[PDB]
Amino acid sequence: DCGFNDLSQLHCSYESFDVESGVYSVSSFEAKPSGSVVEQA
Amino acid sequence: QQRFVYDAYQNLVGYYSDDGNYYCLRACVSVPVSVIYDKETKTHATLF
Amino acid sequence: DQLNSSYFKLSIPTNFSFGVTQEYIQTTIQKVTVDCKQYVCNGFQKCE
Amino acid sequence: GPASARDLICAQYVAGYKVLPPLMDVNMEAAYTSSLLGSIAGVGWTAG
Repeated sequence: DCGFNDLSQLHCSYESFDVESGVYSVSSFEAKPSGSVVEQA
Repeated sequence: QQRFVYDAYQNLVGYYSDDGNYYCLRACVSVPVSVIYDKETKTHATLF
Repeated sequence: DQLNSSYFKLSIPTNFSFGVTQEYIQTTIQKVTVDCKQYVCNGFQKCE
Repeated sequence: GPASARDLICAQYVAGYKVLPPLMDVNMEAAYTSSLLGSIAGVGWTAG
């Protein structure tokens, strides 16, 4: 399952359960909007 | 008076309040994640 | 000038100087890793 | 905030791409050059 931890993301990216070494993976923990400053007219 | 301030990239980098207080606007940071993995161990180390 | 004789003209320096030649060779380049989730999404819920 | 307008380092984080560090640290690289300078003085005495 890709949506669990970075180790799970690494398996999904390579597409192989037996992932090779080399430090390759999905990057950038999505900084989710802590709040929302909707300030329109 | 313009209120909306933009950089050379033209991304919105400033907002002016009605009272005139000005807040810098910076896009949310990446917080990057990488995986250090050894096949023989079958274990991984989270990298930022 | 070449001589039409057994003897040959030789041009040889009577003075010497030392000079430094500076050369740059690039052995490395900046290494960049790019991911779609921060680059293309970073929110929107449906976009994810 | 950005040290300069269109700061490259700040731009990398906003986009989410990350620049990886060089394989060898500057201090270790300085040691390699220092050892080479010592070798230069006596290396050219004989073939091999």
